[PDB]
Amino acid sequence: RPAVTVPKLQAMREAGEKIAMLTCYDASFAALLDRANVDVQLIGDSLGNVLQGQTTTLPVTLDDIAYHTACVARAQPRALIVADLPFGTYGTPADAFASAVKLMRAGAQMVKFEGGEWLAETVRFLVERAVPVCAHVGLTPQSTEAGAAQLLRDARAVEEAGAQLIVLEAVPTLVAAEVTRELSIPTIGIGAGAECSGQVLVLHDMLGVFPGKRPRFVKDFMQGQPSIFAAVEAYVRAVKDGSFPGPEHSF
Amino acid sequence: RPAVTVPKLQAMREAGEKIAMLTCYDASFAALLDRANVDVQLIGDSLGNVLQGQTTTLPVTLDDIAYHTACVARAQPRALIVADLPFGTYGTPADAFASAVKLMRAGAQMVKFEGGEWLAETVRFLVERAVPVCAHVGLTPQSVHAFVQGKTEAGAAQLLRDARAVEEAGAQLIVLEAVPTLVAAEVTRELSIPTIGIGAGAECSGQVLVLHDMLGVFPGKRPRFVKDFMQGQPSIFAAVEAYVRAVKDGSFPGPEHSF
Amino acid sequence: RPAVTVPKLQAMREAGEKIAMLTCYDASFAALLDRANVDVQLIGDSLGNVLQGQTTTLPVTLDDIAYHTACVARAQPRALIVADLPFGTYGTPADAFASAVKLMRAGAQMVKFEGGEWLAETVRFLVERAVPVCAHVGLTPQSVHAFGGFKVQGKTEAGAAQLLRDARAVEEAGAQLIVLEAVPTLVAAEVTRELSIPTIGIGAGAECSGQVLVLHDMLGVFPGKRPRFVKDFMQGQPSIFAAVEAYVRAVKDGSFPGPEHSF
Amino acid sequence: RPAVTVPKLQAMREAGEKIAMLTCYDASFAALLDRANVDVQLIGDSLGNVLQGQTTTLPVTLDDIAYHTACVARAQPRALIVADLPFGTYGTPADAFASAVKLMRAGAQMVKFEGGEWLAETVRFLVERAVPVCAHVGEAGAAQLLRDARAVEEAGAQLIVLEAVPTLVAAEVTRELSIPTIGIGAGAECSGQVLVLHDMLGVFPGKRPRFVKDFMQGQPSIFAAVEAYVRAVKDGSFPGPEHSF
Amino acid sequence: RPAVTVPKLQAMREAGEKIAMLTCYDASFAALLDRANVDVQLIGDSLGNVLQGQTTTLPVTLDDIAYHTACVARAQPRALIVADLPFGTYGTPADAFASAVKLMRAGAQMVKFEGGEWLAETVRFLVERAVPVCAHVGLTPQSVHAFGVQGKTEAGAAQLLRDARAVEEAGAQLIVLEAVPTLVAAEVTRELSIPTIGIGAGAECSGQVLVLHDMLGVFPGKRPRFVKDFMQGQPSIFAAVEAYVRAVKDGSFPGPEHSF
Amino acid sequence: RPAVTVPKLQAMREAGEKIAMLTCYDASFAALLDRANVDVQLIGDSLGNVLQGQTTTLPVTLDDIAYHTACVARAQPRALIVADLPFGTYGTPADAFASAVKLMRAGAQMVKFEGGEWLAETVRFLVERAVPVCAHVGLTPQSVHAFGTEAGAAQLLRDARAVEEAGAQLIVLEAVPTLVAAEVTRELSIPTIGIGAGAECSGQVLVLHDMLGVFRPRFVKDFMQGQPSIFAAVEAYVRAVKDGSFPGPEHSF
Amino acid sequence: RPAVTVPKLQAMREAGEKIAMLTCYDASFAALLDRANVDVQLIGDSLGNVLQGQTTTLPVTLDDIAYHTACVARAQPRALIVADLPFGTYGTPADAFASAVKLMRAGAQMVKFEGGEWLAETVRFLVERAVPVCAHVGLTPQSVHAFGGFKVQGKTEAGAAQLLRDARAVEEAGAQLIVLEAVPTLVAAEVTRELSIPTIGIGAGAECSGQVLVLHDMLGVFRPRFVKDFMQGQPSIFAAVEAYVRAVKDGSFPGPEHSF
Amino acid sequence: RPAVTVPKLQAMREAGEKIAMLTCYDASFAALLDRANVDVQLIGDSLGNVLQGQTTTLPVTLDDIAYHTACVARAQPRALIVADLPFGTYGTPADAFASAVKLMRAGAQMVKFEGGEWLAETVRFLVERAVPVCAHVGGAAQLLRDARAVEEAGAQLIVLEAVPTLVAAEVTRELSIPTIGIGAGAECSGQVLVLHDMLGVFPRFVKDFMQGQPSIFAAVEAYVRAVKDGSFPGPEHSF
Ligand SMILES: [Cl-]
Repeated sequence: RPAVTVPKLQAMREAGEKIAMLTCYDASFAALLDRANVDVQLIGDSLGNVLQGQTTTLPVTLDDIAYHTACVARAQPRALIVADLPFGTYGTPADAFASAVKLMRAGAQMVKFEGGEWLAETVRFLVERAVPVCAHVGLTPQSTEAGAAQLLRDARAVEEAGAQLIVLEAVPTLVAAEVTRELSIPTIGIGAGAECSGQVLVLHDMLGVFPGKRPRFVKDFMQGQPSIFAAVEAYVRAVKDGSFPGPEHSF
Repeated sequence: RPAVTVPKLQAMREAGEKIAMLTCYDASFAALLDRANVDVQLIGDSLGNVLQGQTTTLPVTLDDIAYHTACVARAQPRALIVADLPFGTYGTPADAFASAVKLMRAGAQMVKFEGGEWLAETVRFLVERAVPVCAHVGLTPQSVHAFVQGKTEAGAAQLLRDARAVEEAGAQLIVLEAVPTLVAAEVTRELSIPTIGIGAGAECSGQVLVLHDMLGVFPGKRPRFVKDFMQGQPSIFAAVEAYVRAVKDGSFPGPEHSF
Repeated sequence: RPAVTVPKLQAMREAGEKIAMLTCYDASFAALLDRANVDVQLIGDSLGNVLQGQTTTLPVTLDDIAYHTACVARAQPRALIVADLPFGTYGTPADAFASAVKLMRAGAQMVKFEGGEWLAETVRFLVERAVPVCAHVGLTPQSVHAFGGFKVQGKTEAGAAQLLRDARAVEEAGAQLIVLEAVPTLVAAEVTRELSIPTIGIGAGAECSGQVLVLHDMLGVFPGKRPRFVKDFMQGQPSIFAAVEAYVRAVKDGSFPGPEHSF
Repeated sequence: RPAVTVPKLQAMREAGEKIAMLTCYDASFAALLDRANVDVQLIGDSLGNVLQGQTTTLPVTLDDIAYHTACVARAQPRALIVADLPFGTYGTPADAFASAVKLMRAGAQMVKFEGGEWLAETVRFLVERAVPVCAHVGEAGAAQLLRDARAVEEAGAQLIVLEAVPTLVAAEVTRELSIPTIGIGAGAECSGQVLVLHDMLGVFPGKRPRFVKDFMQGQPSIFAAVEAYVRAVKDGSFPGPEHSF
Repeated sequence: RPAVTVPKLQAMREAGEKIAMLTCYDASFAALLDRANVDVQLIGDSLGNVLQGQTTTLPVTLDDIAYHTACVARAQPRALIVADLPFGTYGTPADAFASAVKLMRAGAQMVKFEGGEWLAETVRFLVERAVPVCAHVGLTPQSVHAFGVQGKTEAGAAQLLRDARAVEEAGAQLIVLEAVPTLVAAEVTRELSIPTIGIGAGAECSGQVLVLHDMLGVFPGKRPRFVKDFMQGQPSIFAAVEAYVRAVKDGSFPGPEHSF
Repeated sequence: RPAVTVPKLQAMREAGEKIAMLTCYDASFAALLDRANVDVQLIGDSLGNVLQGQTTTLPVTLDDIAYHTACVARAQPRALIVADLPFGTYGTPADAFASAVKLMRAGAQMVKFEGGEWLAETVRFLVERAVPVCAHVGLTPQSVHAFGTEAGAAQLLRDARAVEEAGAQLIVLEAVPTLVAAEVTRELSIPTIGIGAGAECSGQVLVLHDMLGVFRPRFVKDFMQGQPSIFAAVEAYVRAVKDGSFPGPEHSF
Repeated sequence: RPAVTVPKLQAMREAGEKIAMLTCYDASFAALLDRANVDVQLIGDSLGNVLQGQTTTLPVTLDDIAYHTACVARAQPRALIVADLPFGTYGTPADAFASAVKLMRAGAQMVKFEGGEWLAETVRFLVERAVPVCAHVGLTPQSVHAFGGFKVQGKTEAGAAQLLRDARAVEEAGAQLIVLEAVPTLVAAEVTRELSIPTIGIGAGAECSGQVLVLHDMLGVFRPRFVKDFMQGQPSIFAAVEAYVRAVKDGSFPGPEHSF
Repeated sequence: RPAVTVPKLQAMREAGEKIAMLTCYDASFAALLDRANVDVQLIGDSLGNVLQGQTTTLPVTLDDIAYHTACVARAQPRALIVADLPFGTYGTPADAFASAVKLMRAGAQMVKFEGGEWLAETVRFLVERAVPVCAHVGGAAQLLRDARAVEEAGAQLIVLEAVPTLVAAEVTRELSIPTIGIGAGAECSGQVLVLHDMLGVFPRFVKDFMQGQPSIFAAVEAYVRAVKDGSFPGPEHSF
């Protein structure tokens, strides 16, 4: 299969093919996810929790993201490689650009950063300078009718500024549905219901690595499968046939 | 011959003498290309692919360009030395200037950087500060993840707008990359500065290729816009000679190298 | 359970309880392995292959090991945390000491480094300064270019004798643990018999005091034909936790490695 | 083919298969030389002349070698990758080791450094620590050359370059040693040969260097030129008498 | 208990539950204060005096605050962790942001910095970028050499209220009032929506703060008027801290004798 | 009172006045401890546990010790200021010397480092270059992972004699049976300072936070219990060391 | 006596008590000057000449001033400690602020920097961020190569007029103290009348709120016209400094022979 | 007058002309001391006390000495310029050499460092490499062994600090190089004091030469004259 490109994600939205995204932080899983036809691999600041064992993502540095990005990129996966700009690394457009350049030099093909309409200038600046941008709105880990209105304004503003992808995190299913309808770019949900152009989960969550209470947004795709590969395939398959997320995984 | 200067390239355009440009990244090829009367040598971020074995040009740093620039410069070629500002090094006019200064200290006589009309302020800033600028429009390889250009009527119109804008801001040379031949003819006719084509057809003031491509150092299918000038020549020198002469007599690029 | 210590490993040898060791490079797997009662977690330079996607372990830096060490240590596992000194970081006793100190500040409780008899002074120097040392003899993967690939070691009487000499030397110098890598089962058996410290085998057969595998190997992460000495414990198991428990159980009941995993 | 290893070179010497070595400093040539079955690629301090345009190799730094080493290694050639420790970077065994480590982290599989008998401790130190070593050397002069070669072999060098040595003196060194010898301006009685890439592609002005043949002249491609070199080394036709010391 | 959050402090104000804040600079005291149910722990530049033995807070660096912040954070207290941006580290909004990010990476959950209405741009900049801000008005100790009690005139009190409204409007979610007449602090508290935290500002604030070593009685001779030694006669250091928390919440501290 | 000096400690041993030592890491407590007439204040790598909240002392750096040293020293206490060389900072005599210099520039008057007979060359090197040295034998907490008798007692006495002969002017005995500590003290001429070593030492040390009850370890007493203030707790410690009532048998092996 | 503060200097002008200032660069002289009740100690870039032996003050760095400031501060004098921002360190307001912060961390309580009305924005920026500012007009020695040497300033009608405009602008921007250097006596008298903040003269005559000299000059270690050697004939260095302080306060120094 | 050199000090000893040494840390005092014909100016770690206000000399760094050395040197005094290697900067012969080089690049003409016969190797190493050395010592039997060892190793000057007078006299008689006393009595080849001490800006070893002179220059001249006529130090200034 060909490499997954940013324009390919748009074409998938138009065709109604749901986008399967997962976080990924190393070369062995990059290769495995690619065998399972994961569309987008995300070097996310979630590594602060799942790899570094910190209570929050705030300690994660730009150099941390660059290191795991280089690891994933060395596998040369066909999937689109997206990397987060961590909290504190995009406070001005020039800082955002320097941060993005570092990660793209390391192998990222698009960068993701959290925030609403205030980011519009930053998004425009990056896109103008050939950095593809994934926006991220809703519950943004680095941080009702009125809340839904502001979410929609945020999402429109970052789309208008040039973002070609957007993550919607912890949003009521009906609100996520409206945002998806109103935008032209693909939306990627986590805890946003099934009316999005695609889905994302943290790798370790969907392999059931945790102990005790599973987060509401997550399904353990490993339990009962014959291999880790089959678990990732089952996730991709369930995203694409519309069965994940189910009603029980909503906000 | 005398050193090739930026005014010399302009005079060549006025006189109908086509400009022969090639990428070059070391002192041995700098000397050989100069022996062959190449007019302009380009230390390009193409070295990310051809020298470093990377899949894209994104990893190439300013320090990388400065190193290869110094190598070429130490040969003291008569050709004009142009160096690329790599992606990420010209995001603001002050950053662009600092980047260009580093390369000019190392021996570049002109800097090249990719982008359309948005660059006008950056071009103006550099030119005002005595940095000669080569613009680069069409397919700009640093934009590979954001992305032949100008196939649409609107696409062609914007390319013309981009070329006019960077010329107006003070660019004294412009590369046209992967443009339909008829669109490139229009751009060339409408500008006053010399145009340098790669995959832009023959209606440009001159031509550029990647050195290694035109020496046939690639396996399998050659890129459409390249000719292997090495095949059938007695020497590497004669291959570069053959490229220079074919650019100048108008025989390269042929219709088969053009979109 | 209480924390696994270096003296606990010695007690386990004396009691015939096999030691279960696995590589580990992050906090999530540190926690999971500890739930499964893995005895020792190794921040190994194997991360160069399995995490970084390099063809050999040679590009792995001291800072790389320190980073993954800190991640594992943050989980505060009961398992003993061992970290490799990567290639080029222990060329003199002083350099080895500075390298070990950095990793122990990051949370390692013992350091491991590759080489035979010539390492005696270095081992002595570290042990004297309270750095616990795990030796590593046989196929030492940082010597890949000296060996001309990943070849089984000790296949001849002279190669077997040197391996014994190496093991004896590093033990006498004060190593409290030793890995035997890619050695014929009968050769590993004799080294285990002759030493007093616990031996930990990888591709060394079952007559060692314990066993180690690379985490990703035993989770079956890789496609195609795997090297003989590895076993995928994920197949047939309902969870990643269950796979790791199965590894621990098989090491301790003596069923892993089997003859099919041994040279 | 499988990867060329240090033990493979030794097996080739015993089989009488001559070893073809060439300098190489970038990924495009790394790939082309591999296609042509070059056995060993050398990131050599010759780059100071042929790439950097310096009059001597003295200005070449460790960082320079590491850069071009990384470029070659990124092509993942089957050929053995050898990199020079430049002058000034192996003055003590500890310094030599740190230098070799930097280059092996960057992708080198063996390091090469110039000098005679006095290097024995340095060679032993590196080899003990799993750094493979290529030595480089070249009536009383002949005796000392043979003493240098024996000393570095004894210390653990697994390959040795003989540069600018009378043919019959090189023949004696090759007979006396067990490890493979690699000649440049040392005649044909060596286990193999090395040239600077640019020299053998005819990229020089005017008169060829004495030890060098232009293998490009008359060939249809640069590939064919490197293929002709490899074939000529292996059938014993290069070097000829005109290429002697 | 659950972690104390910024929204929790707002809910406390609206419920009338007084907020107990105390300075803290290390892991043993972080744990002890948390056992005593201190609501907010402050890594304050007061450490320049009480830990470093300097005559003022001006020598305290951003790295000093980051170090003590990391020590407190490693204890993982439920209390909200607030850290000071020291004088000189927030002179422009970009600088203030860079400083705050360093402290939040080290474990701070909110940053505090001193100044009046001129800080409004700076506060807005940080809050928009997800840095929670505690303001600090009145006697701001980094301003010691500019000043040589703040709000003793009608003009002074008016400016204090303008300062407080400005930083609240800009997005500060907490504010310290230091060395303010009791009736003036009461007016500020009434006019603001966010919780006010007093030191030498009387009892009509949403909460109180003291320097740890002051309330543990660590210092000889006449102590400042607005401090009480909660340790004297206590069975343990823990009990002293518990007593402070209870006194704040039941309205026993500060007394009129601690107030101007 | 006059400043407490290394010779003063030796004179105290010979006079039978027990030496009261406590850890201290900041200026406020430096002043309070001085008001209570603590003889010696130790900027110890124990701060890794008590201040930094780490599970062991291994993460504590030379720069960490230097920072706390400067804090104590700025209070200008009369007590002798001793600072630890942390694990990893004294692996060669030259490294040990460089480390000690940095701490003495910051205000330390003597340095302490852990280990036995092997340290003799290091101690000599430092003492010859005018660095006063406190040795530390028995349970050396930097050896936590290495550690996880007639011969043990014999080696400890050998260790103590060796570091004294090399020039150490003070020695900490940690986690040693009371009768074995008694023998070491009798055999040495320099003052011994016990922690979990019983009462037959020339003096005693505890970690400040332990004796203030801010966490109970066997050899520790909470001196805050039953006292009216933090000052009174420190006073009570100094008095009980000096009248020989601490440590008690319940604090000893 | 209590510490001398910036507000205390303002009070002194209003009471008619002349302010005695002297340069000082080390702890021994800091203590001695304090014994003699010097009001203000200046760590001045004059150290480039008197300590470093340079021909001008241009080579003096911010780090140089910070070193000598720390030396003076360690003596803990009651006098106010003022430190110069050297030429090149206050070219933008943010640069001036960073420079001031470094010196205040080191123990300076007020900073001094040279220039006229163009500094207004810089002064405002510093004062707003709680940095106290002493202005310096007249002969500003860092401008030596602009002026073509150490020339008296204010000789022409236009020179004097600009000096007065400069003094007003910097006071209006928030300077709390101002040095007048090498100005005709009548011109300085007019500046002093027109300002409300204290003026401190050097070669500016007696009609200022106070005086400054370089320490080494007034100790007779060198005479320039506006200097008096207060050592010659006294029994000790202490007595010389005491005589200077007394003469400034009784209005007998500077005399007409020291004035332009 | 001509510049004072290391061999000049030796000539002065042979002639019985007492050597007047004073600490100095800046250009203004360097010039004044020179006017008063001070023979040797010492950039000493005493600056930790008298300039930096520290309780001890331990915080003084090599860079601190190099700074004040440059200041003194820029005055280009005729006096020999000697600079201290601080505690901690001469722990090995290689470290001592690197530290001395830094100071000599900054203008020192000789370096001084404290310690007994253990310094012999270090002294020899520096002297071999053209670094002039002033030793510094301060029990009696070992003191002589210390002084002899550093002289044999090549030191060309030595400071004797806090030494009983009759013991200093014996050390001076046994050595060939000049001895410089502070608290060591008058039977040395010369004397040193800290500048601020002898100007009365504050010790048993010290005389305030300022009180009752008409200028600072006159005070320094009085010091120089009293060292040279043998009236300083008096018995009241002894160990
Ligand atoms: Cl480079």
